[PDB]
Amino acid sequence: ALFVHRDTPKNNPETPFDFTPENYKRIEAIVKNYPEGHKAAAVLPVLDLAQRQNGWLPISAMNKVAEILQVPPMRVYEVATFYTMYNRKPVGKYHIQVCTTTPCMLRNSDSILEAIQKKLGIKVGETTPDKLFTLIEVECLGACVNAPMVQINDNYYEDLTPKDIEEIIDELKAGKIPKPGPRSGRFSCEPAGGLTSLTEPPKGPGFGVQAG
Amino acid sequence: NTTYKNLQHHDYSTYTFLDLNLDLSKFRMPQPSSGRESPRH
Amino acid sequence: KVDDAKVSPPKRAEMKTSMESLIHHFKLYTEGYQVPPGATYTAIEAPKGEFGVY
Amino acid sequence: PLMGWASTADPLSNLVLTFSTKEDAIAFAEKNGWSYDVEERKVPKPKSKSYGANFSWNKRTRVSTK
Amino acid sequence: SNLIEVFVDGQSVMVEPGTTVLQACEKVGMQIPRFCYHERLSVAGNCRMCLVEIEKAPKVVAACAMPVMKGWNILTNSEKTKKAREGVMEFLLANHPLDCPICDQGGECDLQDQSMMFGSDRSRFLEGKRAVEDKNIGPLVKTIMTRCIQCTRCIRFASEIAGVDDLGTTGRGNDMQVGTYIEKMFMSELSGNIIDICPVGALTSKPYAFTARPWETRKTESIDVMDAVG
Amino acid sequence: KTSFGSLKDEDRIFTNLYGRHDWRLKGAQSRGDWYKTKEILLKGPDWILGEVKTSGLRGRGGAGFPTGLKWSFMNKPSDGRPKYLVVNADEGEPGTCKDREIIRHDPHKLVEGCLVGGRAMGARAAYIYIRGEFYNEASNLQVAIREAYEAGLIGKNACGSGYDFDVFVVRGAGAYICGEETALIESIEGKQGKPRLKPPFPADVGVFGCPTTVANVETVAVSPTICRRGGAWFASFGRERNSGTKLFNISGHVNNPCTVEEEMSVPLKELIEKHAGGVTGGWDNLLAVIPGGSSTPLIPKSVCETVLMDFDALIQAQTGLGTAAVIVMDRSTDIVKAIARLIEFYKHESCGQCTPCREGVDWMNKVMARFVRGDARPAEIDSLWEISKQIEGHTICALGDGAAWPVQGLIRHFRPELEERMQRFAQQHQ
Amino acid sequence: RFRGEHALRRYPSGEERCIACKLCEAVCPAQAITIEAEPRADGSRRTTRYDIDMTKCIY
Ligand SMILES: Cc1cc2nc3c(=O)[nH]c(=O)nc-3n(C[C@H](O)[C@H](O)[C@H](O)COP(=O)(O)O)c2cc1C
Ligand code: SF4
Ligand code: SF4
Ligand code: SF4
Ligand code: SF4
Ligand code: SF4
Ligand code: FES
Ligand code: FES
Repeated sequence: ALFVHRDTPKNNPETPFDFTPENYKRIEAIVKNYPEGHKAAAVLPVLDLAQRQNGWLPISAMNKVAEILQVPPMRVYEVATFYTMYNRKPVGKYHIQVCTTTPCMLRNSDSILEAIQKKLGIKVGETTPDKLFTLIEVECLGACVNAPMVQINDNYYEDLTPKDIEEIIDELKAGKIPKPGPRSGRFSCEPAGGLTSLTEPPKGPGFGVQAG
Repeated sequence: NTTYKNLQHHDYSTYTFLDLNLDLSKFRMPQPSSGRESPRH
Repeated sequence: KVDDAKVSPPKRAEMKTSMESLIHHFKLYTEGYQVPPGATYTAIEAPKGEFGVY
Repeated sequence: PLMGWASTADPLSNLVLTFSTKEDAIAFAEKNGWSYDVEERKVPKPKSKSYGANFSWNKRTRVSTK
Repeated sequence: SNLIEVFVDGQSVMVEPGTTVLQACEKVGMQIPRFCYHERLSVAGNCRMCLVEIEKAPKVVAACAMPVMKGWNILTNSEKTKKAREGVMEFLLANHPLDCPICDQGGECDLQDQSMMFGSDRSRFLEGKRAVEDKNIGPLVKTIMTRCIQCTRCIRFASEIAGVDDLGTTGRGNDMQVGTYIEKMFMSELSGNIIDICPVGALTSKPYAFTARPWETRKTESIDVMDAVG
Repeated sequence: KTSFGSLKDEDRIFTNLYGRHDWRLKGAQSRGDWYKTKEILLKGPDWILGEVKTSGLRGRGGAGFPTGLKWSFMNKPSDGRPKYLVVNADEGEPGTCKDREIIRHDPHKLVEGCLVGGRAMGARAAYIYIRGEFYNEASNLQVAIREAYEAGLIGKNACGSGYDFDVFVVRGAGAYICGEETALIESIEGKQGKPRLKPPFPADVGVFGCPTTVANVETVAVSPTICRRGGAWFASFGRERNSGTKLFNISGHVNNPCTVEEEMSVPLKELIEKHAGGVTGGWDNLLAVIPGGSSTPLIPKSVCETVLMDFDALIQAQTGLGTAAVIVMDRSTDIVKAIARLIEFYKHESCGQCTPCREGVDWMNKVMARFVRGDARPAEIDSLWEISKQIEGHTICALGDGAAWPVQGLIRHFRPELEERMQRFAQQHQ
Repeated sequence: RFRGEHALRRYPSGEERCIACKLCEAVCPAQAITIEAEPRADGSRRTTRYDIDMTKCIY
């Protein structure tokens, strides 16, 4: 979706943009982890540092990363166009990601889509008439083990139902953050049946191990 | 025992990873060099 | 015609909706189809006689 | 000047001769009278380029973009 | 003394070590059809037309960037060799629209010659055929980025020999646009030497653009002037 | 040998599936980690290589190539250029979770595994490539490495032994294709994620130009217990070639879908009805089975009545076995819609080096959309058979073959349902 | 299907139908088709000269 720059100022360098010297010390740690000789490989962590500084990134962020990492910026434009984290459009504060591919659609994701729609109001893919409620549906996030899943900003949410969805949207309006895990009890990815897994606290290194 | 001994990550804010990267940067072998410092230096 | 788009140009509807039709059309009317190296004779029964082409 | 064509006093400019080897070109041009300019033939120069030799550790050949 | 035996169509030939399959097949006279390879550019594995079946290896392997172990038999005229070539030519002609009249490299395209001499005859795939908004590289080079087959030959030449670094891949899937993200002129030295590198008619000369075609014009030897190189 | 095997406890691979004792270097020490391993490292790493090659540790991550032969290729004579170990932890192939629970509960066994692997091949550092979607468990892994360096038993003069070794975490940025063999490597390089060609191997030219290797979470996590447990008695779990345990997880469509450790040889019916609740609607209700994440053709009911969950039986059933999605889907839904959703997934996450996967995934997207709307004649379903015979074995990576296979699953098993959907749209047109 | 006058056409409420692609010169067996083509400032490609020898036409 519009993979050319197409300026529209509040963009179009030099946009006013700069970091914190504390963040520059973070950058020194980041290019201290990597070996010298191939110093330019830290484009992805430095640009994600820019993304978590400013939730959307302008092009002057990419020019600043080119200044710090001394390479021509076209590599940075490649990386910014390539991946999926780097939301190059200006979006709002909180960010809804409704994951649905293979188990998630058959575990009633359309009720989840309709719940997000008829509570939030705005159509899918768009934003809201302020910030902080940008909605996208996405492909697999990895946590396939449960209900069609919700990622808000570095927070996973499983075992969904429309009443819990209304709870989550009400608590976003009140600002209080829910738990970082699923719902319907089961504090981790559990067999919700009758403890089919290991039960007992194990022995350890004590029994017969082959020379160890 | 049937109790969630995690939730230490309950409130890890978005700079905790990078602060921890700064915390773990020292006591480390010197990240070996090879000739140039960059292919365009 | 034949079952080969490398000898005769294809017809109009496929020429307006293909890609291979336009490619074979264009090269078949600029270069023409290539002919393997060989010396043939034939002669058919024209009403005047053996019309031979070598 | 009536049309805008290309008229010429060149009967021989439309000729071209396809030969197998240079020796018979020399022999035929010496046989049929007119002089000739032999320009030489240049091969595609064999170069040694390979993938792992392009993506090494210390050499400056490093594409940095693919 | 540094010789490797390859059997091309039964004929044995000794090859210097470290080279490619393609250099051996061109040494014995075969031209394996190719798009992404070029003798002055480093090799990528994009265009896939280089395929050939070596015996007893059921994966048909790429020959643009194949190192040469000892004792090969390389068959360029087997069955699945021809099937692989017909397949890749069947895939390339979807997202490259009908422009061979109004194109500028009609007489000397590469898709057209290789689609005659290697490709198919009757296509498939009714719908499709994505479109790309055109770019503005510079007022010396006319650019239509719809005919681009994403062959990835211009970017390697830019980043190696030109070094101007204003060309890049963008995006994923079918939607991979080759060009400048940031609406900037590519005006440098040898910027005119991209119109002959680009193997399809997507990058052409600006002032020449719509005059002639490569059959009416006749060739003549001449010398580089206004320079000291020649 | 074994009478087809079943579950057994205290010979389980990892402890603490959920909510056990603590999360601590001392807690893992009490459970059996970090235990006397200097004598493991100083018995001789070539003995560790012989232990791996003798124990028969099957490689994981959707490949099936053996671990021992690969790490035997990882014993190149050392140059000035060092060697790197790279632990992939990207979580692709929906029906995915094989390492999220591990990397949250016990990362210390992964740390000891990559330490043993780095001493095994003369490596010097272990880069752990985590998917970027995982800030919480990534920070948990960071606190694990923090406590490991704070105890100081790894790092420099590690385990009381003169062998330095470090462990780093590099985040992803969200792509299925980062999980592969060499697009991983160039994702470390700072370039955009795109693989390289295979006959120049990553075991030969790898991370920036050093010979390196890449392994899955599960193989590295079992790798300390392969050293500190019984050789060939780990191989007492299952059949001859495919041996050891595997995380068989129903992610998807049963009552209470979940994850269990099981042996290699296990009946699929026992796996479904005896380890994850029950089937929604009973055993008669289920339409089909997919193993292998999502890079694998589907399996109907009549095949899976007898074919137990094993690599040899699944490859003879024209399928590849992977992780966490060994699941059924119901008769009540459209498996055509599910497969077209999977093709939309493979379109949304793919790079465009190879023209075959790009153009073929384009064609299969539009054709499967027209099949969900039933908009063709059976020449088109045979055409889809043609395109899946031509994509197979023409690409760089394995995503092209992984996109080719579900078409073949649908055609080989659910032909008359396709015919009836096309006849329904024929009656709608008529 | 008689072959007569050598007339051109134009689009329905539109432009000249020829786009100067020289195929008629490439198949004209006595080369009566003579084309010299130039574009214009609009963007669409065009001609300058499109001529036929009625001597050399053979229908
Ligand atoms: C298409 C593709 C997808 C892959 N996805 C994953 C994945 O989700 N997680 C993972 O850890 N490895 C993944 N891998 C890598 C495999 O684990 C592969 O076996 C690896 O390159 C070597 O690991 P091994 O030690 O198990 O042989 C993937 C590889 C390919 C080609
Ligand atoms: S690039 Fe080739 S195939 Fe494309 S329009 Fe031009 S001549 Fe035709
Ligand atoms: S612009 Fe031309 S050279 Fe560049 S990728 Fe496209 S077809 Fe290839
Ligand atoms: S098959 Fe597709 S995703 Fe894989 S390397 Fe080739 S172009 Fe990229
Ligand atoms: S150049 Fe000739 S063949 Fe082409 S559009 Fe014009 S009249 Fe037709
Ligand atoms: S001779 Fe006449 S009918 Fe024949 S191609 Fe030429 S202009 Fe057309
Ligand atoms: S598909 Fe929704 S979590 Fe993997
Ligand atoms: S020649 Fe282009 S892929 Fe080998």
